[PDB]
Amino acid sequence: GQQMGRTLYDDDDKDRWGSKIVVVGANHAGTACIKTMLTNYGDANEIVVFDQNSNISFLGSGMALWIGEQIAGPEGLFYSDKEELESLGAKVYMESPVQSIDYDAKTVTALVDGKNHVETYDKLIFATGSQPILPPIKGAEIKEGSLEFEATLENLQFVKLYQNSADVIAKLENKDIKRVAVVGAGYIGVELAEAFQRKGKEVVLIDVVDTCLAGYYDRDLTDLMAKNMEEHGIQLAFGETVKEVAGNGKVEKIITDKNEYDVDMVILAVGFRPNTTLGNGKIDLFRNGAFLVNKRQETSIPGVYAIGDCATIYDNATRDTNYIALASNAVRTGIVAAHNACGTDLEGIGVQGSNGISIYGLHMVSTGLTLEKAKRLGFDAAVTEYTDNQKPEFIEHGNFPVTIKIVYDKDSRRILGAQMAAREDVSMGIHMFSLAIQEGVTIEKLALTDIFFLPHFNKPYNYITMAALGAKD
Amino acid sequence: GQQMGRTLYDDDDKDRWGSKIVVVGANHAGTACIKTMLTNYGDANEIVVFDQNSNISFLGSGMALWIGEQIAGPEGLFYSDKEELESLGAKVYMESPVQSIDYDAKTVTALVDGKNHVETYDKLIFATGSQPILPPIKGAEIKEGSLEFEATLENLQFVKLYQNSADVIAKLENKDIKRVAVVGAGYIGVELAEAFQRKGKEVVLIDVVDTCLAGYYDRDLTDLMAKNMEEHGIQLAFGETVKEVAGNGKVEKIITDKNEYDVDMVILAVGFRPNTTLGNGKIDLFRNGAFLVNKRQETSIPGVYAIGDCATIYDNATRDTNYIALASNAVRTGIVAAHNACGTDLEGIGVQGSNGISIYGLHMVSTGLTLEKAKRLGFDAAVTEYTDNQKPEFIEHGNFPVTIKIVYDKDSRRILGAQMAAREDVSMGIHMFSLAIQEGVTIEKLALTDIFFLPHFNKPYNYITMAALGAKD
Ligand SMILES: Cc1cc2nc3c(=O)[nH]c(=O)nc-3n(C[C@H](O)[C@H](O)[C@H](O)COP(=O)(O)OP(=O)(O)OC[C@H]3O[C@@H](n4cnc5c(N)ncnc54)[C@H](O)[C@@H]3O)c2cc1C
Ligand SMILES: Cc1cc2nc3c(=O)[nH]c(=O)nc-3n(C[C@H](O)[C@H](O)[C@H](O)COP(=O)(O)OP(=O)(O)OC[C@H]3O[C@@H](n4cnc5c(N)ncnc54)[C@H](O)[C@@H]3O)c2cc1C
Repeated sequence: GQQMGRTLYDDDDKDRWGSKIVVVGANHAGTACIKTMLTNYGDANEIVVFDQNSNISFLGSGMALWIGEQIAGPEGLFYSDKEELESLGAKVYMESPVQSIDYDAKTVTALVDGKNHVETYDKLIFATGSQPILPPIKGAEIKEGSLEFEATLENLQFVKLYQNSADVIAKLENKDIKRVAVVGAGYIGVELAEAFQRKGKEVVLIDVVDTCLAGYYDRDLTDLMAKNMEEHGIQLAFGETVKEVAGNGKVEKIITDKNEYDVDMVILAVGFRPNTTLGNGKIDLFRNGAFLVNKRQETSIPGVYAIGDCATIYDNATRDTNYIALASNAVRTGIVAAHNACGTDLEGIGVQGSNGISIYGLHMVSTGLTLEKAKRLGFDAAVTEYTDNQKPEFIEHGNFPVTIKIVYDKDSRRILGAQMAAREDVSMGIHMFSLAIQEGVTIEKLALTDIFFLPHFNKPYNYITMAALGAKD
Repeated sequence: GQQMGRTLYDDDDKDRWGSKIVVVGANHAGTACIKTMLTNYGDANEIVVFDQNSNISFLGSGMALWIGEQIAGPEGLFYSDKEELESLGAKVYMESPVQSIDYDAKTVTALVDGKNHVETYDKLIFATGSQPILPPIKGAEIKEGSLEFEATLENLQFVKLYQNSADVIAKLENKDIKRVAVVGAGYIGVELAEAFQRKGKEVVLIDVVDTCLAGYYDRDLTDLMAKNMEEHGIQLAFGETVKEVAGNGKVEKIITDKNEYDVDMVILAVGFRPNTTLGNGKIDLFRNGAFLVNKRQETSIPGVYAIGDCATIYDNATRDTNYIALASNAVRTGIVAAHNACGTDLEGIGVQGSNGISIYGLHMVSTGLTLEKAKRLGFDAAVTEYTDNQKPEFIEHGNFPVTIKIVYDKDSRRILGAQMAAREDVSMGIHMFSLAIQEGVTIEKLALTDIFFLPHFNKPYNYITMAALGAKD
């Protein structure tokens, strides 16, 4: 598991009011925030929690691992629970949806055991996350009133909760499910494509765009990832807009503008949107509905905070407010918010959208902006790349080539992003680029950065130094 | 190999000066400097090189690899040579030791083919490196006039040149060599101890200090490494000062202030000191004798630079001038001196003493100051550490524990160093810390740094984040 004690920000409460803090949502962001408040300021504040689901902390990435038989079962895909939060001092109401907030009276109303439950608060923290987007596809609809995204058509699956994952695992126990279509080639769909193929199904990955992982890796790497999937039995249907999902009583065929595929199941991995309705317009929202928050995760309403996927985050690569739905950001915004609502002044430092993906032996990582996105967003970006073996050629075993791409602002010279891909795990190296971007390090300064040398680990003239020195523009 | 075109610093000679540039020494630092000058400013300058040895670019780290038989031979241990430098445009005199310098007439006097050769210069760049340290030990003497560190006593070996390595190898063909004594428990001595053990020799590792690797790791990790060596039969004799190496015509035993050992071969790996004799007292020196240089690698004599093992370097961990004999520094200082010497203003950024070591499957990396070293320097330091598995417990294979230590200043909160140990390669990780120290990142800021999450690579609450968040002091 993963549980600690007091963080290093924990400030001595001099003369601050003892606040009653209500948290809406106790998943990845909520749990992080709650535990931080309890393990750091304990009894000084009354923590009350509401979550409409029946479970919390389910690791989304566990869905593909489970389906792809990379792990025996669901055990371990949860790292905390109600009992764990109560043992730290929180009062937890599960399966209790908060349905309205009164910012003037400072109360929230939730549905506890079918009955309006009113709870007062001094500080309010929204950790309501997001929910999957239903695309305009004929035949794709959710059963009215469903709270677990259940499609009306049998075998049309959504991605979001543990229930959704178990649903698929169970259905897959049906020998009639031989062909699966995965809609959306972002990292979620890519992993699910591999997962289904690994389970032994026929998979067709469909996306309106011409390649996979378009928002995080440049064409060289996405092409590589696509080739990787193809060489494993996954059929690629890029550049196709899904029109309809048909069948008689269950999924039987998916129709795009360029083809028709016979399939026994369709998975929608098209993205999510923030759950901010409780705001009731009283709170400033980002263009996508996310609660707009400053670096202390505070909303436009004092004493009201938003964290995780229901709120924005500061992107150091673009140097603007942004929206990055990642468990990593959920944990940090939760930690930042916890300290502030408890009276400790703590400014967040922004994020770079660092991410990693591992598909059939191909390991990739990236952080910041790809060259294409940097340009599309108006930066005079350039990229410097290099492909070389990780270790000196004289090393007899465990060597392998690594490709690195360092994107930088030709103008200001600051690093805007980096990408790495290799057949072995070099993911630890992306951390340096995350920090580099956060700190505003230039491609020039980076080139001279002290990168150690040991033949067992790298080359004297390693690919990082070489890529940086090779910068042109 | 490891060659390239122009660096990103290559500045267009608006209206600069071309110079006659003489380089003394063409090994790691020299070759890096020479190639940078010739590759970026080609014909604008005239480059003459002098090196007293008969070969250059030999990677010292391969010595242990060679003896311990982890690699085929020494072939890939060279990455450049006389012909490559000359074909780049430099005049190269191999086996030509510069015996004196006239700073007034701006001439160097070398011994070329038994006769003196006077070369005039506009700019002088010292890359004379270092030579092995030889404390006063009875029976330990280098042959008079030997420029190859050949001991007068048969089987008393030094660790410096390719020839030294080739020598030991040849001597190991002598069935009589059964037990080896390694003097010096730094990384070189530890690596050689493993190498001789692998060759099936009986090894006794001797050091004045109570532990191995005292300069780069804290007692925890060094104790771990000690046990690692003992686990393979290496006898440790720490806390002992070698007083004499005895033998009737050849090494028969070595004696310390606490004991005596019967050995057949003795290797001295006590350390290195700068070769700055040519300074002739006209150039300011550092406490240890190294040419004292600034951020541009220039000595106290305008037009005269010094790089690599013969000069100092700026340490961002201590935030002061320091001496750190590493190839990584040789390379970077050489690149900076090249640009500056050729008219391109380029200020160096300093180094952190980043380093790595791999012995019997135990991989460790460190950068900056250890807690003990920080304190030995007067820093009010503290360390925050953590040990946990690399990935979630639910991961089937490839998981392993990692121990991380982060040393910081209790007052400024500035990060001073970091160490990592695991039985799987997490070396890429030390780079982020090396950059952190360079950029003066605080432990609080580091705790909030964007570290991605992907079950295949790490845990949501990874050990770096956890360690940082746990800064108690
Ligand atoms: C298949 C998949 C794979 C992923 N893989 C990775 C990965 O490998 N690495 C990574 O960093 N990220 C990954 N993510 C993203 C990560 O899971 C999300 O960023 C994270 O779950 C967001 O956490 P959150 O707490 O902000 O929101 P959510 O997970 O959306 O949780 C919000 C919580 O609040 C509750 N709630 C909402 N409204 C109310 C209400 N009105 N009243 C009471 N309770 C309410 C909900 O029940 C829920 O428990 C993945 C996501 C998916 C779907
Ligand atoms: C066994 C061993 C293992 C090592 N492992 C690592 C490691 O894994 N990682 C790492 O980063 N570093 C390592 N190092 C350190 C690294 O080798 C040195 O930091 C580096 O060699 C210094 O390069 P240099 O060019 O400054 O000096 P040197 O290598 O000392 O070379 C100086 C050159 O100048 C010439 N010269 C000297 N005086 C004169 C003169 N008067 N006239 C003409 N020519 C002259 C010499 O012949 C020589 O070629 C190791 C060293 C050893 C011995």
